[PDB]
Amino acid sequence: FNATRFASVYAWNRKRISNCVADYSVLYNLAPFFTFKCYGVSPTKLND
Amino acid sequence: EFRVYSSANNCTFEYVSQPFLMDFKNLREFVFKNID
Repeated sequence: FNATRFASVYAWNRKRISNCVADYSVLYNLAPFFTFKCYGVSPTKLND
Repeated sequence: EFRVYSSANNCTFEYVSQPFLMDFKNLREFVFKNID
């Protein structure tokens, strides 16, 4: 989220992210958040 | 010295901690169990 250089959309990376706790509450300090329409599990059911 | 394997691929699990080997005058018993 807070990186410096991003990848292009034809050379998009895939980093496997595992073996932690997944805190999704660090997504509020950015620009005023134009897109969070989810297609799966609800945002209120992400922390459980 | 990486003289065990030759080619690498997508890893699934990584783990670093205190080493299993510690300290012919010492017995080291080991039991491995892969269930569920």
